[PDB]
Amino acid sequence: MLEVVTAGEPLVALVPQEPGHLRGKRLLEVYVGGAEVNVAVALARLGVKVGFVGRVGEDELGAMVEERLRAEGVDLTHFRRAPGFTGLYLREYLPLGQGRVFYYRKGSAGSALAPGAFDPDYLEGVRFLHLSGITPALSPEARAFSLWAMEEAKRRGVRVSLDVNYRQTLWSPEEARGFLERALPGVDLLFLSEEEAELLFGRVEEALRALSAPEVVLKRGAKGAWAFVDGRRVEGSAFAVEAVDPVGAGDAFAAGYLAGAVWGLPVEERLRLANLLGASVAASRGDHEGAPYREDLEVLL
Amino acid sequence: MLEVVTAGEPLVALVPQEPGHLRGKRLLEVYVGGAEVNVAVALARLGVKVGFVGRVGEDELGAMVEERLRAEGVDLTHFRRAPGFTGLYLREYLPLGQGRVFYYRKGSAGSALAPGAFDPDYLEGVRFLHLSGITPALSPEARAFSLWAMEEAKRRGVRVSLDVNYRQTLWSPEEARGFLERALPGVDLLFLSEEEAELLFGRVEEALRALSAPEVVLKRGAKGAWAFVDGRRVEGSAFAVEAVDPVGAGDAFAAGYLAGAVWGLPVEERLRLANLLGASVAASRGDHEGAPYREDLEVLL
Amino acid sequence: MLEVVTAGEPLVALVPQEPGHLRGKRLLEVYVGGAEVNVAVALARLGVKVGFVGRVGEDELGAMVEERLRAEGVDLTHFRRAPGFTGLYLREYLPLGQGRVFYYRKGSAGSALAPGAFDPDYLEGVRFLHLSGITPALSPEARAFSLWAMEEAKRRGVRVSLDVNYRQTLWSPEEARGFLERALPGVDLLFLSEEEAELLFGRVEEALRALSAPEVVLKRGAKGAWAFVDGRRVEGSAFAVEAVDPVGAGDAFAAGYLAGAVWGLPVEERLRLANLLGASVAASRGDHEGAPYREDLEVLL
Amino acid sequence: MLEVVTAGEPLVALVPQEPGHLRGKRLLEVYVGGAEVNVAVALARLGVKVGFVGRVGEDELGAMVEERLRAEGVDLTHFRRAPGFTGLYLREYLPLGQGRVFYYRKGSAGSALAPGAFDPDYLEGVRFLHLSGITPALSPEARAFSLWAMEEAKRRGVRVSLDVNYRQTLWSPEEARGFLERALPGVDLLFLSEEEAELLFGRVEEALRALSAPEVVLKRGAKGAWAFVDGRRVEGSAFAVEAVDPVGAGDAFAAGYLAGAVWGLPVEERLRLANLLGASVAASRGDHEGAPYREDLEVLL
Amino acid sequence: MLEVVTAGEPLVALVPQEPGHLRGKRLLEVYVGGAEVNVAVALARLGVKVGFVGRVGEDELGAMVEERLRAEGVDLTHFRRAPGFTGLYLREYLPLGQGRVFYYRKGSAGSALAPGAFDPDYLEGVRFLHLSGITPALSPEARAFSLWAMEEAKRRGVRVSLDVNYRQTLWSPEEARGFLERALPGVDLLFLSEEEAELLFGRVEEALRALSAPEVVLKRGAKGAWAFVDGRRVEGSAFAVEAVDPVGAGDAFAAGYLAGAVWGLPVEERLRLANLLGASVAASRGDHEGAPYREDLEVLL
Amino acid sequence: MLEVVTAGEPLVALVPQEPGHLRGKRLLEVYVGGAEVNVAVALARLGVKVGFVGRVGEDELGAMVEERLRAEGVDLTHFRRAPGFTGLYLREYLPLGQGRVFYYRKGSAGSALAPGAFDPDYLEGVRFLHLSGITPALSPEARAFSLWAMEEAKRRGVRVSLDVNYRQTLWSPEEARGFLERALPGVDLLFLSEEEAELLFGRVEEALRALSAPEVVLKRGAKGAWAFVDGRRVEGSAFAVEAVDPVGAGDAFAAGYLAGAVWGLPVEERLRLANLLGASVAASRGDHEGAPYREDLEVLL
Ligand SMILES: Nc1ncnc2c1ncn2[C@@H]1O[C@H](COP(=O)(O)OP(=O)(O)O)[C@@H](O)[C@H]1O
Ligand SMILES: Nc1ncnc2c1ncn2[C@@H]1O[C@H](COP(=O)(O)OP(=O)(O)O)[C@@H](O)[C@H]1O
Ligand SMILES: Nc1ncnc2c1ncn2[C@@H]1O[C@H](COP(=O)(O)OP(=O)(O)O)[C@@H](O)[C@H]1O
Ligand SMILES: Nc1ncnc2c1ncn2[C@@H]1O[C@H](COP(=O)(O)OP(=O)(O)O)[C@@H](O)[C@H]1O
Ligand SMILES: Nc1ncnc2c1ncn2[C@@H]1O[C@H](COP(=O)(O)OP(=O)(O)O)[C@@H](O)[C@H]1O
Ligand SMILES: Nc1ncnc2c1ncn2[C@@H]1O[C@H](COP(=O)(O)OP(=O)(O)O)[C@@H](O)[C@H]1O
Ligand SMILES: O=C(O)C(=O)C[C@H](O)[C@H](O)CO
Ligand SMILES: O=C(O)C(=O)C[C@H](O)[C@H](O)CO
Ligand SMILES: O=C(O)C(=O)C[C@H](O)[C@H](O)CO
Ligand SMILES: O=C(O)C(=O)C[C@H](O)[C@H](O)CO
Ligand SMILES: O=C(O)C(=O)C[C@H](O)[C@H](O)CO
Ligand SMILES: O=C(O)C(=O)C[C@H](O)[C@H](O)CO
Repeated sequence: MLEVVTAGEPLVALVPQEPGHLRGKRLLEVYVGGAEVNVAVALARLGVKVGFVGRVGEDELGAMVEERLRAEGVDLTHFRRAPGFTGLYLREYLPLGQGRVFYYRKGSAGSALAPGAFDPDYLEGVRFLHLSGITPALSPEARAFSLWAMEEAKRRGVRVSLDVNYRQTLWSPEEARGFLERALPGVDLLFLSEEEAELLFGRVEEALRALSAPEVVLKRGAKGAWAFVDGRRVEGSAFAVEAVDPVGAGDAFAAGYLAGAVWGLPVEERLRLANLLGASVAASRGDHEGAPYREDLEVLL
Repeated sequence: MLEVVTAGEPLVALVPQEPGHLRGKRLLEVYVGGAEVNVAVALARLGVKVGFVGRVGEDELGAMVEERLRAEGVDLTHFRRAPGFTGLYLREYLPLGQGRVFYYRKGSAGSALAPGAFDPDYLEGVRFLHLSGITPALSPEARAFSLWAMEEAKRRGVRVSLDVNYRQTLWSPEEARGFLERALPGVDLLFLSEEEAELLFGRVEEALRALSAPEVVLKRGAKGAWAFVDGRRVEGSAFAVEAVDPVGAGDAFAAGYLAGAVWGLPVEERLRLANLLGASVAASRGDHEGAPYREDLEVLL
Repeated sequence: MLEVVTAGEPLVALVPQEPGHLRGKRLLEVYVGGAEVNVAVALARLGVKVGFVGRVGEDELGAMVEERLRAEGVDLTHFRRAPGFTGLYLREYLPLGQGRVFYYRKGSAGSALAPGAFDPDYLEGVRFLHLSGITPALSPEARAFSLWAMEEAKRRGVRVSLDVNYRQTLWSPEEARGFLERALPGVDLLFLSEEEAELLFGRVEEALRALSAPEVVLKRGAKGAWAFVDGRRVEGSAFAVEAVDPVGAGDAFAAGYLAGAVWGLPVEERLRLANLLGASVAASRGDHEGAPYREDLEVLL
Repeated sequence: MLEVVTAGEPLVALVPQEPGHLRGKRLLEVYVGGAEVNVAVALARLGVKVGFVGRVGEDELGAMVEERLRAEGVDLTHFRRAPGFTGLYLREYLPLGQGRVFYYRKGSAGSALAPGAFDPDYLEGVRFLHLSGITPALSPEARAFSLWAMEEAKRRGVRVSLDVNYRQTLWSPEEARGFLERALPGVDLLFLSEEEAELLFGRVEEALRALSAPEVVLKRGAKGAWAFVDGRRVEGSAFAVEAVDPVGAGDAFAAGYLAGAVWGLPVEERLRLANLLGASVAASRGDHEGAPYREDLEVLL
Repeated sequence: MLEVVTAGEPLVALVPQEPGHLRGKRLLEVYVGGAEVNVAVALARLGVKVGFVGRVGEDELGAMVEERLRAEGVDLTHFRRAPGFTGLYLREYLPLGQGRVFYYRKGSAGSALAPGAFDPDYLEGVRFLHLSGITPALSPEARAFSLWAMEEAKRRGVRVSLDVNYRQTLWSPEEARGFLERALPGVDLLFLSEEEAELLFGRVEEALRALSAPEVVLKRGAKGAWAFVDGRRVEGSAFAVEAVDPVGAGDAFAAGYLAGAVWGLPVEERLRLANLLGASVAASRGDHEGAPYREDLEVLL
Repeated sequence: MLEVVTAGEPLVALVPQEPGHLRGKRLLEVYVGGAEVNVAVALARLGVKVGFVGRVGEDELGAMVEERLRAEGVDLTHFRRAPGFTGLYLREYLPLGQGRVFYYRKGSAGSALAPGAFDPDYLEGVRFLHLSGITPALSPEARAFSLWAMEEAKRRGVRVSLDVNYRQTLWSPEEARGFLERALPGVDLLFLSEEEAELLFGRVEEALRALSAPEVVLKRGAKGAWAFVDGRRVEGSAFAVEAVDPVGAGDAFAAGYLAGAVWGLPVEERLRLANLLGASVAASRGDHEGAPYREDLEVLL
C-alpha cells in the first residue's frame, strides 16, 4: 500500500514576518517543520502514499504537528503523541542574507526514537525509506535508530534514500562523516548540498568520492543540481524565482526526486520535478507551505 | 543608590493574540517576562531605583531581554549575556477561562544562578532584596543562590522580600514547602495567593500559620487582599476592570506594595498601590506591559 | 464502529475581525462551518466516533473543508469533492449586537444532497443520525434526502436527531412548519431555540405541543435550557462568559448533548455538557473553533 | 434642500489597536474625525440632508477627509482643499480606563475658518446650523467665524445648535466661559456633558442656570441624559453596551437628537434616538465608525 | 458634461495577503472590482468626467462598491442598488505564477442589465462608451444590453471603445467570436491581450484580420503594447516594475489610453500613458488600487 | 570616553505597510527617526561610544524616542524630554517610485536647540561631531546652534563630520548654500548625495569645488559612492539589494564611514563599511531599523 516511509523528529517553526534581527521582532508566525515531515507532506501533496514515523509531545504543539500530517493524509500508523514536549526553533533572516537558527529541541519526545521505533512489517512492499542526517545527530538512540531503520528496509528490499542535511549546531563535521562512512553501505540514494560537501570534506570533489552511493544528487543552490546515475552525470536547471524562505527547499527537492523515481521517471524528469518542488518551497514562507499538489504539476514547466 | 534589587530567571513569553487553543494559533505575540523582571520593570517605571541580577544566553532573545531592561532603566550591573540560551515559554488562555503554560527553559543560561552570582557589596544600603519561589525551583544551583542571596542581604541590613509564585510544573508542593520552611527565617515580607496557600497548605489559614513572617500579604485575586503587619490585619479593596491577561498580575502587585513600602507609607496605601498596579497589568497583555508610570499614579483613582 | 453520523451542507464562513458594518471591513477571517459540520467536529474532539456525509465542490475552499474534516478525524467515507463549487457565507455583527448574514451557496455542490446520497448500510450500529432543519430547506432534492435519510436510520434502529435551525433566508415559517409536521414522526430527539419556536409557533409553549417528540430540548440562550424526557422536565443552568461569536453555539450545544447521550448519562449531565460546549464556542470566533476537547472536560467546571 | 449644515475643523485620528501606553504602540489605526464631521456623517447616514463647511490642507490626509465625506454623501459645496496641512491627533486609552490625547493641528489649513468662510445664502431654508465649542477655541479667526456663522443663520431663520465640547488643551475654562456668555444669546439648542459643566461651572446645576438656552440637553454619560424643553424636564434612559472607543460618542448623540428634531418628533424620541446613536458609536472604534444607518434604526431596540 | 461612460456588473474581490493556495489561507483582503468599475475609477482619478452604469445588490457589498464609485467621484446617475445580491469572487496567486479565480456572481443584481438599462440621453455629448466582453458573457439580457448600448451611443455620435477581456469561465471561445463578429461593426476602438488573440483565434495574426476596427490596441504583457491607427502600427514600451497583482492592469491600460484620446493625445503619448496606468495597477494589490491620480502624472516618465 | 557626538531634533515616523497613496491607507507603522538619531543608533550598534544631543517633548512619542536611544545604549547625558511636543512625520511610497513626506515638526521641543545646548566639556576627547543640514534649517536658534557646535568641538580638537541632507520642505537651495558657505571652514568631513549636488548647485562638479572640505564623500545612490581624500579620489561599490525603504540609508552610510575612520580604517574599508550600512537600512523598513550590530560585521562581504 505505502510507497515511501520517512522518519525523524518533527518541529514547530517560529519565524519573523519580515527580515530583521529576532530581537526587534514582536510577532512570530508558527509553522510545522522537520526535514522528514516536510518530505512526508510534500510527497502526500503529490499523490504519493507516504507514512511518517516519529514522536511529538503531549502538548499543544505536538497536536499541531499531528493535524498537519493527518490533514495532509500522511500515514501515522506509527506516529503518535508520546508523553513529553514537542521541539521548536526560532529562525531569523537578515536584510542582506545572513541567517541563524535557535533550537529548543534537546530532550523533546521526538528525539527519543530508538531502534524498533516501529513494526518493520510496516516497510513491506515499500519502495523507499527516506531519512535525514539530522535525526542521528539528535540522540544516541536516534543514531542507533537510523542505522537499524535502513537495515530493516533493505532486508525488505526497500531502497534507502538519504539526505545529508548537515547541521552545525547538532554536531561536528567529524562525527558527521563518521556516521556517513558507516551508513553509506545501505544508502541507495544520497542527497547532498554543495556547501555541505565543502564543509565536511572541503571540496565537493573529495566529498563525492568518499560518499559513493548508487545514485547521488548534489543540490547546487540556484545553479540547479547534479544527479549521478550509472557513472553518467546529469545536470538540472533551477527554477528562477525570488527566494522567500530557503528553508525546507532541500527537502522539497528530495521529495520531488523520490516522486520522480517512484513514478518511474527518467533521471531528467526526476531532476526537473525536484527543482520544481524546491523552487516552490523557496518561493514561499514556512518550512513546507509551498509544496505543490499533484493537480498543479501539469501546468508547471 | 539602589532601593531595590531583584533577581531570578529572565524569560520570553509567547502569546496568541486572543483566547483559544494554542494548536490552532498561527501567530504569537512576543513579550519580556520573568517574575523578578516584571517586578523590576514596574519599580523602574515608578521611579524606584531597582537592580536586576540575572543571565540571558548569548542569543537574540537574550538581547531582547537586555534591551527591554535597559529601555526601562533597570540597573544591569550584575546582569549579562553568558554562553547558552535564553529560556522561553508559551501561553494558552482558553475560551472558558482556564488556560495552560508550556516551558522551554530547562538548561537555559538563566537557570544557572548559583551562590556568589553577584558581588554582595551590591546590596549595601539597599532597602529590599526581592526573590520569588520560582528561582529556587529551577535547580539545586539556583536553590542555593536564593538562600545565599538573602543571607547576604540580611547580613547587609537589607529587607528580604519573597513571593511564593509556586509553579507545579517546576517542583512539587513538598519540594516547595521544604524550601519554604528553610527560607522563611530569612524572610521579612511574604506575598501569597490564596490558591498557592490552599494548594500547598490545605487551607489559607493553615498556610498563614506555617509561614508567619514579620509582614505577610495575601493576594486574594480581584477579591482584594489582606496585609498582616504587627498583629493587625488590614484588608485592601481591589480595583475593577476586565481580566485581559492576568499573567504577572502578582508581580505588578508585589512591586507596588514594595514601592509604597520603600516610600514609607501606611499599610492602607501599600495595599491600594499594590492593588492598582496589579489590576493595570491584568488589564493588559504581555507580562508587565500594563504597569503604570509614576506620572500616571497621581491621577489614577 | 461509528457512534454518530452527521449530514448536511458544508460551508465556509467569512468574518470581520471585530464588530461593525461589513461594508467598511477590509479583511475577512476564513472559517469552516456548516451546522452538521460543526456538530461533527465537536463530537470528533470529544472522542465520539462521528461520520459526516456531504459534498464540497472541486475547488480550493472545498479542499479546505475536506482538510479541516480530516484534521479533526471526522470519517469522510461518504464525503467527497464533486464538480461544482463550495458554498460560502459572510457574517456581520453590529456594534449594538444584532447582525446580519449573507449567503453565496445557491446552486452549490453541497446543496445537491438527494436520496441515496450515501450507502445506508453506513448507519448500521450507529447510535445517532444527526440532521438540521437547514438541510431540507436547501432544495427539494435535499428535502427528500432528509426524509430518506432518517427513514433509513430508523430502519436500522438508529436514533434520529434533528435541530430545527430555521433560517428565514432559506424558507418561510410555513415551508418550515410543513417540513416539521412531516419529519417529526421520524424524530426521537429535537433541539429548538426559543426564538425559532416563537417565530414559527407563536409562543414557545405552542411549539412544544406541536413538536412532541420522545425527547425534546429547548435552548433558551444563556438563560439555560429545558430538557423534556419522560413527562419529566429537567432545567439546566447555563455557563457564564461574554458573547464573543455565538454563531454555531447551538451546534456545539447539540453535539455535547448527543455525546452525553451516546455516553449513557443522566439528563442532568447531558444538559451540563451541552451547556458547556455551547458556551465555549460562543466565547470563540469562527463556527466551532472554541469546541473543547475530551482532555479539557475533565477539568472544566 | 439641506436640512442641516455643520462646520468646524476636520481631523485625522490615530489610534492604537488596543489599550495601553502609546509609547509602546508600533501600529496606528487611521480614522476620519472632527466633531462637526462626526455629526455630519451620522446625519448623512440617517437620511438627513447635511452640509459640512471646512478646509483640509492640500495633502494626502486632506484628500482622505474629502473622500470619506464624499463617500457618506455630505455636501462639500463649501468644503475644499486649500494650501496648508490637514490637522491630526493621536489617542491613548490606558489599561485602567483614563487616557490622553495629543494634537498636531496648530496652524493647520482647517483652523483658519474666519467670517465669510462660506456664502451665507447657503443656510437658506436650513433647519439647523451646528457648531461646537471646539471651533472658536482654535483661533481668534475661527472664534469670530463661529459668531458670524450663527448670526447669519439666525438672520436666515435657521436654528443654531452648539455642543460645548470643551477641550482644555485648546483654551481655559475662562476663555471658554467667556465665549459661552457671548455665544449663548444666538443658541437655540445646547448640548453639554456633566463633566464639562462641573469643570466649567462648578456643579451641573450652576452651569444649567448660566446657559439657559431655549432647549438644553445634558449628556450624563451612560447614566442617561436630561432634555430641558419648555419648563419640562424629560429624562432619557441610556443604552447598554461595553465602552469600546467613546471618542465622539457625543457627536453621535447630538446628531441623533438633531435628526429626531429635524424629523419633528417628541422630546422622548429625540433622547432615545440620541442615546442609541451615541452608544452605537461608543461601542465602535474610530470617531463615527459605529454610527448606524437609516435602515438599521427601524429594528434597533 | 460627461466625457466617458463605462458599464457592466461590479464585483467585490477577496484576495490572499500573499501567494499560496487559497486552502491554506485564513485572512482575505477585500477590494472592489469589475473591469468597467476599474475603468470608471481610473478615469476619474485622472480628472476625466466619467459615469458608471450598472447594478449592485441591496447588501453590505453593494454598499461598499457604491462608496468607492461615489468617493472616487464617478457619475452614478444611472447606477443604483437594486434588490438582490452583489457578486463576489476569490482569487489565488501561486508561488511560481499559476493563478485561478472562483466566481460567485451567477444571478447577482448586477448581471441583470438588459437593454434600456438607462436613459440614452445620458450619452449625449459623451466622447466614449467603454464596455468589456465580460458583460455580454453574463446574461442573455447582458448580451442584449451590450449591443443596444453602443448602438445608442453611436446614434449620439459617441465613439465605442471596447476591451475583449475574454474569460474562460464565463463562456467558450466560439460564443466569444460570435459576439465579436456581431458587435465589431460599431466598435471604434478594440482592446485585446495577446493570449486572448491566440486563445480565441489561435494566432495573433488571424485575430487581427477578423477583428478589424478603426483603432486596435494589443496588450502584449510586459513587452508593452501595439496600437493600430491609420494602417500605421505603433509600439509602446512597458514600464518595468515588479508585478504584484496583474489583475486590473488591462483595464488601467485601457483607461490610460482613453484618457489619452479624450485629451487629444498623439498615439504615442496615448500608449505611454496606457502602459503607465497598467504598470501602477500591476505594481499594487487589489483590482484598481494602484490607479494614479492626475496630479501624479507629470512626475511619471 | 565618548568617540562620537551627533546632535539635532529627533522625530517619530509614521509609514504605510505597503506602497500606495497615504489616502488609501488605514494602518501606519511607527518608527523613531531623525538623521542624527539614525546616526547615533547605527554607531552604537557598531560598538562605538556615541552620545546624542537634542530635545523631545513631554509626550508619549518623546518617551518612545528616549527608550530607543537608551536601549541602544546611546549617551543621553545631554538629551532629555523638555516641555512640549515631539515632532512627527508621515511618509508614503508610490508603486512606481514617486515619494513625498509630510511634516508635523514646526515648534517641536526638539526644534529649540540654541547655542549652549549642552556642556562643551562633553566634547572633550571626542573624535567626531556629526551634524546634519536639517537641524540649522529648523529654527534660527538651530542655525545658531549648528555653527556654535562645531566651533566648540574644533576648539577641543574634535573633527567635524557633516552631512548635507538638503530638504526642500525645510528651506530653499539659496539659504542652504548660504549656510554651507559659512560653516564649511570647520567641516573636516562632508557627506553629500548626488541629487543634492545638482539641486543646490546644478552640476555635481561646481558643487564639489565650492564645497571643498579636507574629506568629502558623495553618495551616488546604488552606484556606490566617491570618497575624496588627499586630492586622491576613491570609489565605492554599492551593495546590490532590493530597496525596501531608502529612508535613513544616507545616515547609515555616514555612520558606517565614521566608524571606519574612528577605527582607523583605510579609505577603502571606510567606504566598503559605509555602503554596507546603507544597504542594510535601504533593505529594511523604518528609518534605521536595518542598522547592523558589530557582531554581524565579520560575516558581511
Ligand atoms: N532561490 C531558489 N530558486 C530556485 N530553486 C531554489 C532556490 N533555493 C533553493 N532552490 C532549490 O532547492 C534545492 C536545494 O537548494 P538548497 O538551498 O541548496 O538546499 P538546502 O535546503 O539544503 O539549503 C536546489 O537544488 C534548488 O533546486
Ligand atoms: N481581574 C483582576 N482585576 C483586578 N485586579 C486583579 C485581577 N487579577 C489579578 N488582580 C490583582 O493581582 C493581585 C493578585 O492576583 P493574583 O491573580 O492572585 O496574582 P497571581 O498573578 O499570582 O495569580 C490581586 O491581589 C489583585 O490586586
Ligand atoms: N452568551 C452565551 N453564554 C453562554 N452560553 C451561550 C451563549 N450563547 C449561546 N449559548 C449556549 O448555546 C445554547 C444555545 O443558545 P442559542 O443561541 O439559542 O443557540 P443558537 O446558535 O441556535 O442560537 C444555549 O442553550 C447555551 O447553552
Ligand atoms: N459606554 C456608553 N454606553 C452607552 N452610551 C454611551 C456610552 N458612552 C457614551 N454614551 C452615549 O454618549 C452620550 C454622551 O456621553 P458622553 O460621553 O458624555 O459624550 P462625550 O463624547 O462628550 O463625552 C451619552 O449621553 C450616551 O448616550
Ligand atoms: N508586470 C508588468 N509590468 C509592466 N506593465 C504591465 C505588467 N503587467 C501588465 N502590464 C501592463 O498592462 C497591460 C496589459 O497587460 P495584460 O496583463 O496583458 O492585460 P490583462 O489585465 O488582460 O492581463 C500591458 O499592455 C502592460 O502595459
Ligand atoms: N538600493 C540601494 N542598494 C544599495 N545601497 C543603497 C541603496 N539605496 C541607498 N544605498 C546606499 O545609501 C547611500 C546613500 O544613498 P542615498 O539614497 O543617495 O542617500 P540618501 O539617504 O540621502 O538618499 C549610498 O551611497 C548607498 O551606499
Ligand atoms: O533544521 C532543523 O532542525 C529541521 O529539521 C527543521 C527544518 O524544517 C528542516 O531542516 C528543513 O530542511
Ligand atoms: O513562570 C515564570 O517563571 C515567570 O517568571 C514568567 C511570568 O512572567 C511570571 O510567572 C509572572 O509572575
Ligand atoms: O447557516 C448555515 O447553513 C450553517 O450551517 C452555517 C453555521 O455554521 C450554522 O448556522 C451554525 O449553526
Ligand atoms: O477634538 C477635536 O477637535 C475633534 O473634533 C476630534 C473628535 O472627533 C471629537 O473630539 C469628537 O467629539
Ligand atoms: O474577472 C472578472 O470577473 C472581473 O470583472 C473582475 C476584475 O476586476 C476584472 O476582470 C479586471 O480585469
Ligand atoms: O527628513 C527628516 O526630517 C528626518 O530627519 C527624518 C529621517 O529619518 C532622516 O532624514 C533620514 O535621512
